[PDB]
Amino acid sequence: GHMNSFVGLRVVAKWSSNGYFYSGKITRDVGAGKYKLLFDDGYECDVLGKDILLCDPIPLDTEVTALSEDEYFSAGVVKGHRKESGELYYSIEKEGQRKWYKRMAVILSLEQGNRLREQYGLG
Amino acid sequence: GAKRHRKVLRDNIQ
Repeated sequence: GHMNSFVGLRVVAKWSSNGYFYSGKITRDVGAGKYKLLFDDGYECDVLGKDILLCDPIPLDTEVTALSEDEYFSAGVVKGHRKESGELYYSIEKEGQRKWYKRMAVILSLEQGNRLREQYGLG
Repeated sequence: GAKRHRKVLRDNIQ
């Protein structure tokens, strides 16, 4: 395949207002270890390298938060994967049944994302 | 019951 150093890569990043980890594209290395992230929700914010996870397609059995487009929030566990229209999806099992959600909707609660930071963290 | 609890999503961004 092909890649570029940070800028352009889809990654998961912490929303710096002490929030969870959400999907985004690194728009630019800001400097000093900050990289700006065009979140897939269209927000654009600097995030420090330690707060970005760049090789993070969610592993199955990981616990995650899930957001419906009609803005309902829950948490559950990844139990599968899909690809549709060039976008990456996860079947989040909740209440013993699978529900499909998309990368930007499968948000890693901060204590979940921490377990990935030690491996996938840029910093 | 429950509803979006943190900042996520937006509209007209395309």
